[PDB]
Amino acid sequence: ATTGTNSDSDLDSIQDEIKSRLDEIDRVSGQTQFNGVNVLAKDGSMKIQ
Amino acid sequence: VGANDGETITIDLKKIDSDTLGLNGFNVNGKGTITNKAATVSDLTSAG
Repeated sequence: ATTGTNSDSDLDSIQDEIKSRLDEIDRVSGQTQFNGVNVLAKDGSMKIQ
Repeated sequence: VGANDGETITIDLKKIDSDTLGLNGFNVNGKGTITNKAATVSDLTSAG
């Protein structure tokens, strides 16, 4: 996208794809779950005996 | 041209037409137009 040959419509399409993939990143982070625990949605720690 | 920021090559373009090459009133036979000018306040003051 950063090249200057692209026009406004091309930039709009590329940014639409970028926004979709950012939404996918957020969705995967939110929905990834193990045993009812959101592993990627918290900044905590886990203790194993 | 590269994969990092600011790593580009610039192509300069020019406005090419009659205006930027002159040739406006080429006037080989002596009949043509000039589209003289637009007046201003300095011109009005000079005219009086």
